[PDB]
Amino acid sequence: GLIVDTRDVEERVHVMRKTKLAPTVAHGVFNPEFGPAALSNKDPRLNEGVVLDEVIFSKHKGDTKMSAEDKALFRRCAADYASRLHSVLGTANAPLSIYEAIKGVDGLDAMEPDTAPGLPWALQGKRRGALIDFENGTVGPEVEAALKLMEKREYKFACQTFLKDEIRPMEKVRAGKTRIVDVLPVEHILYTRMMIGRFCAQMHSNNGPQIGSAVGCNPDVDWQRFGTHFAQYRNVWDVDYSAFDANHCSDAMNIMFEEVFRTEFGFHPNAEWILKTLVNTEHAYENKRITVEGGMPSGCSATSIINTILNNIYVLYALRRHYEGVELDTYTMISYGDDIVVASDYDLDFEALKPHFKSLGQTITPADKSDKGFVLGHSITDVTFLKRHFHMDYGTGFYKPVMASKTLEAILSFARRGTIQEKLISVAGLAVHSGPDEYRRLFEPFQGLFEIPSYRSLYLRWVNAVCGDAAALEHH
RNA sequence: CAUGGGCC
RNA sequence: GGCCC
Ligand SMILES: [Mg+2]
Repeated sequence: GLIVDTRDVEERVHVMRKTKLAPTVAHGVFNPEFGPAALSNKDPRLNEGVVLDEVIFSKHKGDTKMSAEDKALFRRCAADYASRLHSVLGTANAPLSIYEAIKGVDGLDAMEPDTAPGLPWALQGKRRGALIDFENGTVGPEVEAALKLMEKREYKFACQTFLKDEIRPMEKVRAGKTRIVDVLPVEHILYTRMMIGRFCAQMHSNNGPQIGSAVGCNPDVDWQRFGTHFAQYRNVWDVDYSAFDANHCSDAMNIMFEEVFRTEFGFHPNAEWILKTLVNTEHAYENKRITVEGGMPSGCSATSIINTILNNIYVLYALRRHYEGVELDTYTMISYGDDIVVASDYDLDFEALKPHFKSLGQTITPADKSDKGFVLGHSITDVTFLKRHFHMDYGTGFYKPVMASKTLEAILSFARRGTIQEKLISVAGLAVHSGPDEYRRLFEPFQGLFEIPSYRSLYLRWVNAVCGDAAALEHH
């Protein structure tokens, strides 16, 4: 987005801190090129002479404006896509009762219990439950107050900026390119889950190539459902986006919301409103009060769906912007946020699509750095979706999510205070697809120190997951 | 025990 | 809690 003004206020949101991620016994054995994100602008690991505050807000390269012509084209690609979407899901998007918006419904889980309630609840020393009954299903004073403020759209707000304490590649670590989270006020998140919470639930339960959404899938079983699909087309593309979230032009955002959340589809007149507020946002990074126009507050309710939807419309908008008579069924794709996998028998030319995407402020590049230029012929067994490859299991000829050993070496090398054992269990199910060998090697440094799930146990579990029949039938 | 949403 | 976005 475009930073209109960087003013300095009196208040100051304290975010500075250290990482809770401590090295593990695996570190000294692997020494991965990954490490905790620089949470301090004075961190020695940072290149001598790099303002952490400078990089954090360098993602905003401006809010690309669109010509009425392209706006009409986008509006059509939006209304068109919105047709296929709302067709499958349906038009039962009635406001989710405050109760349902808390406890969650079929598909939509429940609002996190003890998480940053955002502002101004954070400047008054209060927790999430200190304003809402996460045990019951209702809210209190503050909520009901703003709840009535949004009911009349009189409501206004701000976003609290946090430094996502995670593990990242040492290169971007020294580059002070630590990722940040835009924590919005809990009240907002609750209202959004009421306005379109119904919608999201339906999308989650219908993830797939049809609606081009992977939000709600289970890489363990859906990989087999997806793999076959893309391994059916001629060309498979794995596009990448540079600051996908922060580069959503206002015109593309407002048109999308106005097209995908109309009242004719059953949405509440405030569903479109509540979302449009996400355009012009005001961040509160410590003592500074930065204002931005455009982009997406990576950390708001249904933030992934909004991105997934946009990503879907961009592909259609771009293709039509370069070709003629291009319909949805002209190609096939699936995405989870910025991540995306495109496929189409047609020998499309993404390389000549870059500018068309740029007309939206988005910059696409080939996943495979080699010969920076979208080529052709690539199969599903080459692309990487959700940090996972598409490989076949010699044991059952099934498709299974496989993560690069280096990525696994980064995960098993760090962990917070007292979580190793538990983490080993979780991550264990992820390395089961790396094969017996790689598996035993990934947890070798923990033998006798922790309980390591046998490759056997988890393998048989997966088999029953991907296809309950594939397992039982192997008894006859 | 930094967030929205998966998912396990 | 862990991973993914
Ligand atoms: Mg990709």
